[PDB]
Amino acid sequence: MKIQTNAVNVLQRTSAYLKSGLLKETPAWYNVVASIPPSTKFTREPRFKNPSNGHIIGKLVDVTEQPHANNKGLYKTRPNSSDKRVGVKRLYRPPKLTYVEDRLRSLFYKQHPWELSRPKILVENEIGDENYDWSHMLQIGRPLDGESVIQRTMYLIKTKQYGDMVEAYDHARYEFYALRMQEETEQQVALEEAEMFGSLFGVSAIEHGIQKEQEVLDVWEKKVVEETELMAA
Amino acid sequence: MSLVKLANTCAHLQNCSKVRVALTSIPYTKLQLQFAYNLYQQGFLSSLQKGSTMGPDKDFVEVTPDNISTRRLWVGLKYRDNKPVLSSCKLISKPNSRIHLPMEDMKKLCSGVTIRNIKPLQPGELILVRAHNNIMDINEAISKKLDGEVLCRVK
Amino acid sequence: MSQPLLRNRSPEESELLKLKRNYNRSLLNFQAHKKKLNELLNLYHVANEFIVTESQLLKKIDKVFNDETEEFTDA
Amino acid sequence: KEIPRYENRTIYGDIDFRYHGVKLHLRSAKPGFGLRVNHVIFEICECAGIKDLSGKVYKSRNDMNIAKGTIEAFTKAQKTLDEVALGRGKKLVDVRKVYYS
Amino acid sequence: QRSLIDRIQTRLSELLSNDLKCDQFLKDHGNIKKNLLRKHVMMDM
Amino acid sequence: TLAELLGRSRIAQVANNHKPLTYTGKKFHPTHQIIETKPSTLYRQEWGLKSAIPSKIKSRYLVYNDLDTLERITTFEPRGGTQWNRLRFQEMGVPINPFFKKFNTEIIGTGGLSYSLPGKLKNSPNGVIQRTVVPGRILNVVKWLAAIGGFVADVVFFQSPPSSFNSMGDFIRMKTFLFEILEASMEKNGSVSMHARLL
Amino acid sequence: NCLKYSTKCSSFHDMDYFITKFRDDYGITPNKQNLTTVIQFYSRKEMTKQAWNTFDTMKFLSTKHFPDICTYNTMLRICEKERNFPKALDLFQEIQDHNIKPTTNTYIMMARVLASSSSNAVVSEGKSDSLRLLGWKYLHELEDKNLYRHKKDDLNLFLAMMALAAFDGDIELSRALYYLFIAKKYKTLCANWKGNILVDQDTIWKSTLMPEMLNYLMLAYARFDPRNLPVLSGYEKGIELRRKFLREFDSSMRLKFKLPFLPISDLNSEAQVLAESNAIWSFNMENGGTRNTLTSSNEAALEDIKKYRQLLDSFAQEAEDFNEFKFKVMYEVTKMQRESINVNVFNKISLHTYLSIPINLKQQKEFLRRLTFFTFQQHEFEAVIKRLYEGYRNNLIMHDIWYITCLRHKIMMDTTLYELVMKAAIEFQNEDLAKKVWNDRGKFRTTVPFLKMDQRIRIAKDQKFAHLMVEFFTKQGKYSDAIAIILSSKNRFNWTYSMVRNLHKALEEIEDRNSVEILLDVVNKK
RNA sequence: UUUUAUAUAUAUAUAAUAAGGAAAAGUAUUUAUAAGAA
RNA sequence: AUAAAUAAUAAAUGAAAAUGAAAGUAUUCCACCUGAAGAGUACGUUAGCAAUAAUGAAACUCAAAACAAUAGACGGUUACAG
Ligand SMILES: [Mg+2]
Ligand SMILES: [Mg+2]
Repeated sequence: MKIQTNAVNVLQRTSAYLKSGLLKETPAWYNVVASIPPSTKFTREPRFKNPSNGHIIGKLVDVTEQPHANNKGLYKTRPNSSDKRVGVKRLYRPPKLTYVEDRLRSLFYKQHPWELSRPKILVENEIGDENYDWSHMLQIGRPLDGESVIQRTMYLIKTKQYGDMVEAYDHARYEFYALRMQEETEQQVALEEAEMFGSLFGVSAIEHGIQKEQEVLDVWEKKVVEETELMAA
Repeated sequence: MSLVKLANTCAHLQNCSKVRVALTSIPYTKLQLQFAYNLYQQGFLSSLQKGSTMGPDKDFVEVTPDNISTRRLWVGLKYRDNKPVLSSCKLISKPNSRIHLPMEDMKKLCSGVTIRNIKPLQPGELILVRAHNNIMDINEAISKKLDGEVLCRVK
Repeated sequence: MSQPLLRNRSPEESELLKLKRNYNRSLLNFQAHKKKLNELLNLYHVANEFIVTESQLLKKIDKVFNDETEEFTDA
Repeated sequence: KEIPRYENRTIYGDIDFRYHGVKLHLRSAKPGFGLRVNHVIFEICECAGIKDLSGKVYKSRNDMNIAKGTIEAFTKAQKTLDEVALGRGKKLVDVRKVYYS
Repeated sequence: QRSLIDRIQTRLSELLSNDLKCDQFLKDHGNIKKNLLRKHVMMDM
Repeated sequence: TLAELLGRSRIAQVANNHKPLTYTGKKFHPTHQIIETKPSTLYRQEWGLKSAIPSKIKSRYLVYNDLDTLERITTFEPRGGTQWNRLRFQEMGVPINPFFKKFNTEIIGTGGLSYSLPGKLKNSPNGVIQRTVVPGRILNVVKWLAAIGGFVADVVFFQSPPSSFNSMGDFIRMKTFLFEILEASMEKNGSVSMHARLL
Repeated sequence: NCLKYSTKCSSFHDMDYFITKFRDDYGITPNKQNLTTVIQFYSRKEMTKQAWNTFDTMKFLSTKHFPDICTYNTMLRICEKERNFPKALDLFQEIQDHNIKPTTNTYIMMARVLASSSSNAVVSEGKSDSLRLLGWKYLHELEDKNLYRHKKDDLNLFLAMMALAAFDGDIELSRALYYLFIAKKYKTLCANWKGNILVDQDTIWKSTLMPEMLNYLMLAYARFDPRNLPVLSGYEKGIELRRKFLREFDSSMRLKFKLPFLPISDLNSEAQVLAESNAIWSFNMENGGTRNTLTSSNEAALEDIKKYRQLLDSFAQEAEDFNEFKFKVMYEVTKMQRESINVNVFNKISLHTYLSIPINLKQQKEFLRRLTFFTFQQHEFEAVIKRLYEGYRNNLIMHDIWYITCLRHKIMMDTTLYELVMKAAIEFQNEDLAKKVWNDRGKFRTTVPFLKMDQRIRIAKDQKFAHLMVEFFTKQGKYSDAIAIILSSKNRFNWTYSMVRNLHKALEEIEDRNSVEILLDVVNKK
């Protein structure tokens, strides 16, 4: 669609109507819209910096900036073909946002596929209210998940307690293992205590799965016997 | 001094105004730089910047034969009241037909009289003239009593 | 507007640039020739199997056909 | 719709407009200079309040298309000098045409 | 060739770093100063 | 800044996954993260994703690939099955150490299925649980395989198959049996090989 | 820092020397901050073209050199000095376009630019009321959001408001704001003064009385028109703002230190306006009453005449020549006027507004009283010096002594004040005033202060005077005299149609085609 | 940004530090002129 | 990620169909057109073994002639239902 003129100039048309005498009474919105001018510029704006990683867009390194040879052993003496092409599209494209965590996360759920099965809630609660110190993995108001491992890894690297990504990742992983072992032991011991003290449970996960399997299998029984009868003829 | 390049720049500025880009790049030459400066003085362009083919110069770069091929002049366009300030940009003196006017004919052209099939100067328009390898507005060239080549119209 | 657009390259700068360009050319020529020599050495290492004399031809023919060597027959 | 009018009598400048095969070339005119245009354009100018105009119509001469093109040219092919001056960040004296004798 | 180029460049950079050392170099040899330094440094090598 | 918050946003927390949602190959471990929504947000079709999930969906769990697509649909599936299998493993009690002291993509030990330690036994009001018993279903007339609590295992028999097997034939899966999980091990590819005995 | 101090002292040689030194000997070229300081230098020197060129270069050279909000505020100040509001609005739109974040100074500068532009119909392009309304809107936009405040900005804000009040002729608002500023300033300074209040009244009051605020209040008085309706009354936000300011002014008055404002919310008549102008002027002259210069007595008159007779008839002998004695008298009068009356408040600009008040109010008697009492003609003063020289070296004598004594109340009548009195003659249609003014102007041409100025400035001022005389004779109907003036000085003065438009209209109304042709040939021969 | 610190091999990685604030009133001649209809 | 091909488009252009990186915004050069029919016809000339190919009119007659799209009718036009 073309940039539309009529939507934002309603005040001007109404002013013409009023001054000409075509309209006698000012609309209630007239004074408000006059006090608050609509934004009447619709321009594609250049972007020179990628916020996610800080890469600077629109920079060319001149020949003079290299007084030494490159990896192949060649001095840069003249611009090459790619350097001699105007890159306005690079300025006007929306920059792709890339984060380091996105890699480690992909590693973590590759290393621990069953951690994916633990349900996640994407409803944000309140982002601004987060007050976390990442010297320790467990945070109040937060679950214990792989993202905690990546956050602890980034905290470790930021403080330079460890140097390489792998080392901090491994340390956070081992803290994660300890904490999850503790939680598993709490769950097992709690169930054992409940059975120790007379608690009676109507249904368990195995029996629930067996029940659902039984319904599905009964329907499948009916359908298979009917289909065998149909196919025989 | 290529009039072909000035025509290409004019078409580029028109196309940029149509799609409403806030910044654009043109070739870095003396004629183009003077033309852009004249447009900027009249208020048709928001800003002039020197840069590479990739973008404006982050730090000041001296111009030498080493980097001349990759140099560009970045102009910021203006869009006011939902309308482009620089709407149409055309050539008067074309490469096939080049028009060099004496001063009196230039006054006549400014005074509503058509000269050599050039439409007379319009009120909110700017006509640029080249005299002694210097680009100026028609009014200045008349005030300087300089006979010159009548290049382009910016309305 | 009334000043030079560019700063002319000094003769000394041009000499340095020419030396750099000549070094680049000679370097690429050098890697080309050394790669060619490496291919020549690799071909020398296998030149023994290649038959250029009648005796080697008789020997290899007898080996492949008269001798019951492993044959490239697709199963 | 309201149309720009220079001195409440004429168009601000020359208008070269295209409408569905109708080419309108409308030139402003001095005070006292009558309306010298197509009859459709004459009636439209009479109703609009434009007193001084010259112009010529090329290619299609359909009256309906001439009328619609005339209205649309008055609306989009025209800009007040105040608008030009404000857009270019200049005073009205800087955009006025200088007199040459 | 590579040694010559690198030595020329490093000496130019070193002398350009200390401006007074550049003037001493010029006087012992006996933006204009930039070109004179370049000429003298290459003539040295 | 906005970029930092987007990096730490829960939508960003979900790793990039693009595997086929509908997969008919062998399934050894979860391949998509399960997204859970509270009942209150389900009432308003809010799942924390870019767009509202259709009101037809009544389950509170799904697995998704794309927040948005060219077809203006969210590429998802209303399935949250895998967690139950994991949870069902915790009911079995059979234990399965890399969890004790450049990037490698191998599944590290048990990849979150079970973090228990082998050396523990279950006390019950009857007494010490010597051997854990769970119900399952023998699947085919073949060793014999059984679907036990979300996992397929090979059952180790005790003398002869019960005659019920031979009488029923291919309808064997209809009837439940009680098995005792002899052992649980994890293969390199992530499969969980359990050996059980039909009592 | 070097350029900062050089701008503060406005030394071109120091600026040039420091820039050249750094470029030649240290390889340092000005960055964004130094270029901004250079722009402020050019602004201080009234050098707008060079400042705009420097701004263009700041954009041109690199993104690091690209202007930021500080430079844009400096350019807005330059536009305020030019009274160039289209450029101010364009620069605001450019600030928004380039994603630069405004500040409080930006909104205050825009408001001040619009207020200054709205002074006259010519500079405002006939949009004065709309420009004042737009400035008030910019102040409201500032009110909406915090932005970045500066310690000085608050002061600036109030000036802007008074500007919008002063150019609107809003005497109620101008009075209220002036009283608020003076009251708060005196209270704050008295609260935080180490010295005892009673002893240091002179210093505190001198610091309190900002000359610009008084000048704006006098400008508000001068633009009085009873039929005028304030532009700020139309808006609901504006009327609420007016209500707030007026209510606070009234409450503060009802509730130490006192000011001579009449006990009335607003002035509805010319006589009250004259009374308050005189009252505030005298209050400012007396440094809040600390100096009793304006209050005079015949006893004080006799004693001052006696003392100054002693001083001058003693001085007469010491000097080597008349020139040295005259120089001594110059130093004496210059030091005396500063001692007796505040130098900052009492100057050419404030006196110009003070005398412009009655001209707009159409009261000749008060204008002439103020002119005689507060202004001295240089040629008369030098004649008195020669007369006293003759008297001492070898009832009129005491009159000359009283003249020298009264110089402490008076400012020299420069060319601008002569032009103002000529404007008063045009407005009042007084032939006698015009004749006296042209005689005094001719005598002043001989005096040294006029010949001190450049030839081009002298020609410009003489041409302005000639145009004023032409306008006077045009209003009086003596078109023959106007054309005689125009023809007599065609070569030395460039006559344009703007100056002779009234003459041409008057001649066309009576259809004197010959005179019209002669005048048009004079103007348009070019 | 700039400058400097510690550390490491003239250079590199981290930490700190930022000089761009000015206020004042008043000072026409515009041009030449292109119409379509069945 | 960089290019080109393809498809659908935005703006723009167009009588519209539609074009869509050209049928867009501009520059340069070349070829071609000036109502239908007479007519690519006649005559002449050039080339070919020839068939023919190139170049190419005029008189006379008329207010016609054509393009896109619209709504109908019609089709020995399709499919779907009843
Ligand atoms: Mg066509
Ligand atoms: Mg033929």
